[PDB]
Amino acid sequence: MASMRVVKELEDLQKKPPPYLRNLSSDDANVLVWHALLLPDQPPYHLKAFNLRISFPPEYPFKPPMIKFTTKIYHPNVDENGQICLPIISSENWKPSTKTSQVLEALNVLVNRPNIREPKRMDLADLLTQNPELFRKNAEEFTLRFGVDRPS
Amino acid sequence: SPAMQRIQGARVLVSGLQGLGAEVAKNLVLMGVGSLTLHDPHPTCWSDLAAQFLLSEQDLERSRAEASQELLAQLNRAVQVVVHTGDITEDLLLDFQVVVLTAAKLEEQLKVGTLCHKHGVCFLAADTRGLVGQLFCDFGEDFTVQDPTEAEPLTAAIQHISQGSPGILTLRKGANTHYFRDGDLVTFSGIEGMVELNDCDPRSIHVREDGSLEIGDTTTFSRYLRGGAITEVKRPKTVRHKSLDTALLQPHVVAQSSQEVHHAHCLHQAFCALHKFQHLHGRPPQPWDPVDAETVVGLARDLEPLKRTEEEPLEEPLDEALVRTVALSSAGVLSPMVAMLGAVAAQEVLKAISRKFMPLDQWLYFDALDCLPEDGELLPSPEDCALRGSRYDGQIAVFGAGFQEKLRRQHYLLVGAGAIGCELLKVFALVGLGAGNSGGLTVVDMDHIERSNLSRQFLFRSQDVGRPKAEVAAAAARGLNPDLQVIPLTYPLDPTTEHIYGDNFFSRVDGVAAALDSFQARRYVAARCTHYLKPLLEAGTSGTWGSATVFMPHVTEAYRAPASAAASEDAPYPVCTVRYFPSTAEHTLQWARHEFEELFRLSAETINHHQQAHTSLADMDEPQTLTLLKPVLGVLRVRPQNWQDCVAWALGHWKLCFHYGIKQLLRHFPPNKVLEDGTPFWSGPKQCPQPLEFDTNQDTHLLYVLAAANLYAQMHGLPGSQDWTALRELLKLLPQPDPQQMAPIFASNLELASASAEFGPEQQKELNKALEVWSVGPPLKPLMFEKDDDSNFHVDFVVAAASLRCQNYGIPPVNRAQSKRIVGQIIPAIATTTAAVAGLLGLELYKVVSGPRPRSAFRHSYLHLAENYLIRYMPFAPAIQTFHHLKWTSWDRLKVPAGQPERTLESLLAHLQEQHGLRVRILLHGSALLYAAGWSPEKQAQHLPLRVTELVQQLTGQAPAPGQRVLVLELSCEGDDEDTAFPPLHYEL
Amino acid sequence: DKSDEPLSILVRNNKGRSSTYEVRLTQTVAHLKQQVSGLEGVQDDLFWLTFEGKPLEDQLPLGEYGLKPLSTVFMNLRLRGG
Ligand SMILES: *OP(=O)(O)OC[C@H]1O[C@@H](n2cnc3c(N)ncnc32)[C@H](O)[C@@H]1O
Repeated sequence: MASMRVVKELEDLQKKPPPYLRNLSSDDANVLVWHALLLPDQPPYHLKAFNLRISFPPEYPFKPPMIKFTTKIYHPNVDENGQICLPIISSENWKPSTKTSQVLEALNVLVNRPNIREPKRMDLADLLTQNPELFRKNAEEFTLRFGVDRPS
Repeated sequence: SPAMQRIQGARVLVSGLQGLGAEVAKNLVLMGVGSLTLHDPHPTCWSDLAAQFLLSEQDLERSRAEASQELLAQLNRAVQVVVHTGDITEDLLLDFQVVVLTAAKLEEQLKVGTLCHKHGVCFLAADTRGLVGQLFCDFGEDFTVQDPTEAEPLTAAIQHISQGSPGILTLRKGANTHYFRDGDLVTFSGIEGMVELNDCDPRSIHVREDGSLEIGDTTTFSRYLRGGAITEVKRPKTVRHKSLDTALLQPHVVAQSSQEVHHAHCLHQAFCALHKFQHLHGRPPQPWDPVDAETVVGLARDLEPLKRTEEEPLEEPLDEALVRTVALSSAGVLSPMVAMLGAVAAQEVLKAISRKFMPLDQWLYFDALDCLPEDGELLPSPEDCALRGSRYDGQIAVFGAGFQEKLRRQHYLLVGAGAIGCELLKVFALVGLGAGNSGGLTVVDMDHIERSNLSRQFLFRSQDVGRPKAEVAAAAARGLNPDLQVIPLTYPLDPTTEHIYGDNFFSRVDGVAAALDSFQARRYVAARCTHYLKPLLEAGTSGTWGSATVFMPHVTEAYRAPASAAASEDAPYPVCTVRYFPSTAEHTLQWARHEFEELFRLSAETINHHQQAHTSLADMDEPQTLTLLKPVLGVLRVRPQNWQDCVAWALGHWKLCFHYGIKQLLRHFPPNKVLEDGTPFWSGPKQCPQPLEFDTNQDTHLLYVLAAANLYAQMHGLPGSQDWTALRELLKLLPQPDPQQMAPIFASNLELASASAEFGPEQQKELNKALEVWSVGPPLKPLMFEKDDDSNFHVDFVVAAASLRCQNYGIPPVNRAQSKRIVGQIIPAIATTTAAVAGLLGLELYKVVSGPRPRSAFRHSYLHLAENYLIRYMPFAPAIQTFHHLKWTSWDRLKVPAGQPERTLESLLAHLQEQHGLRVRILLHGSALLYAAGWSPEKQAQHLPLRVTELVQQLTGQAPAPGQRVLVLELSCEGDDEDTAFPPLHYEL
Repeated sequence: DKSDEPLSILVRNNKGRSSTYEVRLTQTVAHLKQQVSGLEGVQDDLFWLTFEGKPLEDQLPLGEYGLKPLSTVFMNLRLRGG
């Protein structure tokens, strides 16, 4: 069953979480949804932290989970609602044998090094190509206005 | 379509119209044979009502063909069904293309087969005696099949070809290179450039290393311009079938192994012995008569062995036990065997008529003798099998009156009243499953009959559209058997209805038969059957394929569903790559479906109610959605309501979606400016988009334009004339309606860079007032998708859109076979494979009802009728897992009582540890976790003194409803593997 | 026996065509399943393959079914229609 494997992965991950994950908790009423705090390790994103939410479909691992940021961000690679078109969770590249730890590592290296894979919003790509500094200002303002402080 | 044109006008003869002949005739009528001619002089008796569904008790002592024709003509009113009253004649065969002799005598079989062989008329000799069924085919000395295999022609995308004498070309990456084999016949049905090679004569192809396809001389042709599509052409194969009298002495049997070939040769010898016994003594052997069986086996003994394959040495002496067993039960005719053999025979008739698929290599011998009582149990007796006027006289002769009563005292559950469901219901009605007060039958289905369903359904009529499918199926079953007590239900069998189908309901049934259209539903029903320990009969068809399996608890392996396919049945799509660069027909069809869903279905409710009080362009992606949706027709100061087939409006959708949008994409992302990772490394990776201009010589563009106009008129509720008429001349006469309106129809009205609010403050006010004006209009209902109403013009529009966008993005065009996979215009199951799987399920029912049987008695089945593939193999033993002291299978469960006071979670853990010797680390109830060994000590010590029912009430918030006599929850234990699964915990509340 | 030299066998696709494979008798059936899955583009759980009319178990080795060089193996895909 998907629920048992999700629980086992969550327990194994919490027994030794990566440094970029804090207060990773799940609701015992619905264990197929998680809340976690991501710590980017590359400036200027490393200034604050983001709470990300990942939802597991009932047919896990035969269907990639969806990851949505609770806090709004201004990124070309992140959807407006918070969804991420991650290469690993793509249906054309998804593999049930993979583990959520690998997905978390991929997301961490993606947020520590933003990459222009697909312009989810064309205006975002146009503004990033024409004036990256305004995009940097918008991203830092979004982090400062919606993000949470970095704990220890 | 051309294949069924031959079937539409063909004429076929069916003789010996018994149960088997009735099945062949029904299948032929369902498939649409143009003219079906029946022939049966004998009157109906009791001994053939057990297998023929067209004859009731009121048809006794009446001619079988005359009685059957009344219902046969009613099955499909477009099929002309006539009855030949007299005797067969040589000049009558001239007007028939195929003849079928079902259960005819050997001498008549030889005579008619020789007469048809002389005149070149396909001949079939299907015959069912007992639990074994013989089939014979003879399509003539020179028969040519135009489709040797059941497969659409291969299609590949060539990326570059060479104008050289060897003619070595290149093609895009794909499995077609491993599919295209040397010596194949291919045709270049479509190519940009090479006008000589476009639609050229068929030519061979040769393959070498690195996929080097060698075509031949092409130097004199024009220079290479662009890539195209290469199509495979199958080479017709000639087949030589010997005459019946000659083939009887040299039986060429279709089988899958040498042992099966020997078994089928023994069955052929037994059939010949039965025929000779009938000729010599004038009567078939009596039901389970010992002396008749001894006479038959002795006749087979003096039947010299070299009568089969004289050139082949005798592999082994004939098994006397097999011939005796066939002779004993040969006196009766069974509904499952009749269904299976008639299905195969009708498929062979379709092969002969339409020349499609490889014909059967003369002989076939279906065996089902495992349905008899075990070798250590008691055998049926002539006293038990004596005729007594029951409609199941033949089945009783095969099995006995006690087995018939056992079938009567049975309650079963049928899930899904589809084609397989209808055929299963017919088999149950004929067999007598629950045909009494002590038994019954249940039918479960959710859908309602539609126009596209009943066209090939057996139990449905033209007036049944809109009625519940289960109710109509139950009425038809009661008509087939008055003694049957069928209770239709409209509640589906899914997780959202466990209370309706709880333990109370499933305690009534003795078994479940599943005929479902999805893997998810099959998995759920198998899970329910495992939970309640009820035998499951599962079947499925696709094209000419067919599977039929039985799952007996603690005997056979549980139903291992293909979880990948279950997930892929209904899954979200990462349209990011699809929106950026499509690569498959699935990508473009999903794009079209999503575009329809958002623009027409979702937009109606979102833009009217949601936007009035919730989020808007300030935090949504509407800045581009509005620009995509508004200028499709124009500004017009109001949404128009005029006639929609004008030139300007019809061409606008094609220009914006495929011409102007692609032009804007190309200007924004040129093929040399594709920023894959920041600055181009290989710009335009493996593909290059190309805008297309509306050329009047291309029929597909004009077809798409007219289909879009018709679709818009249909959805807007406005009349539309037949623009395919002389109005096409006006359309072609003026291909440029307004050349000067280029600027307004490209992007907004004056914007090229947007910048920092260059449009002005009044622009947003104008947009808001335009949106408010556009809000008032027709009440566009978010109506449900029309799955069977192909006349709405949606299907043509979406197919044209996909086939044009794929070609625009460099993808080869999608064929009709690939598009038929989608739910829209999904291909109905062929009647032959449906009847075959239903007969196999009935054969397995004969053993499930028979009580305790070993695994070596049950037999899963898989069939492919196009290539004459059929296998009956015993299923695997249950997967025995082990963990320390514990050892279990897939059917095992951990039942633990709660006690008079509900044992607390700590008490439950202690009980598990003391009883089964294992300590649980993780324990959860479905989706909510209850206990975890890794939890903090204070939280664990808080949870331990709580009773399990109290804990689940606290967490889930739902008290145990009535009927929840047991509670199911998952548990894991320390030292276990990540992949292994422990038995579910049944907590007896 | 060590049967070090691999042998060539034919696996029949559902759509008429067939392809050749080079396998060992010590090689597991699941390895052949994943090979034909990669070549045919269909997940190995969606289908199963059979030899001489009887199915092949994933855990069992190829040698137990008595495969011979240039043998034919048909892949049976599980069916949904009903
Ligand atoms: O398409 P089809 O004729 O092959 O399907 C047979 C019937 O099965 C119904 N169906 C599908 N799924 C279920 C469940 N889970 N329970 C009951 N009936 C079900 C379809 O309505 C179809 O008619």
